[PDB]
Amino acid sequence: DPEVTLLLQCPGGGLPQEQIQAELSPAHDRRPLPGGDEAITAIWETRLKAQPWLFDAPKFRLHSATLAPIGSRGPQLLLRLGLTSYRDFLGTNWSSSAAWLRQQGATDWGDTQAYLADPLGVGAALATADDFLVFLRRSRQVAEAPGLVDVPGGHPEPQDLAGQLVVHELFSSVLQEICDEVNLPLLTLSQPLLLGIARNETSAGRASAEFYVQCSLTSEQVRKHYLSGGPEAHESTGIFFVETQNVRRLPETEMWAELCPSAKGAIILYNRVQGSPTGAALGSPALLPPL
Ligand SMILES: CCNC(=O)Oc1ccc(-c2csnn2)cc1
Repeated sequence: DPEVTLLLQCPGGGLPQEQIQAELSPAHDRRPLPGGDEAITAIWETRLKAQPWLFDAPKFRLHSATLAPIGSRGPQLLLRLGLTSYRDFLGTNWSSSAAWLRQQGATDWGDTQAYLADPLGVGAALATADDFLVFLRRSRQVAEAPGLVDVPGGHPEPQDLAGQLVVHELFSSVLQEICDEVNLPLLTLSQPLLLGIARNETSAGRASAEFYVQCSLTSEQVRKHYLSGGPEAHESTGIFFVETQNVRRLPETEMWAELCPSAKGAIILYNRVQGSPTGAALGSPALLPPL
């Protein structure tokens, strides 16, 4: 799977909100482009003169993420974050010259991402009460991964002492994205666990935080909530469910070719962090079939 790389795998089956610190600093921002940020302003002006209804929005930038030594007390993860925008994304990660920018970042800063916006995404492995994960079919009319399979997520917009408010907004945003697209009531959802961070090598390495969320509704009940909103209540064009039993071997199915890179990231981390039992009981042959 060349189109996805794991930056972080969480310990303990996934980290809760109270175990994560963030450092939000202008030291964590994109570097100005070698020939100046004029190239970004040029791409933006051209795009608005074709689609004048488009609007910019602020985004969190991921610089790096450092895990504590395993088994330790106190905070287990530090996220170093900066600020970016949708406009900066269109002029760097989405640019035809994105690979040139990665090479120049390696040469100038020893950092392939130094000239890239790299907005932080969130995504969820969302499990039902009857032990299915939830999947969504992408519109064939949109610019990114048209017609591919996705999981619930998005790119959260800003608004350890500003740090803790930023971690709160990250965890909050994955619940809000599930309520907005799946049309589930907020009270049917568990507090998220962070499984890890995955990079999309088809979007010049922009990263998504991948979370596990449990729903108290069955697959049949989730389907009813999604459809009951009508075609205008969701950007996706269908919902479907795979038994958690069958997620273990998903990379060996014909479904794997239809998954967008950020959804591959969520399923890889779900398999490594929530699946893959460590103990004698869940490890026994009858409960963990070989091959
Ligand atoms: C940022 C919103 N995200 C969220 O709530 O989950 C989704 C999942 C998929 C799509 C989508 C876009 S085009 N075809 N599908 C939209 C939303």
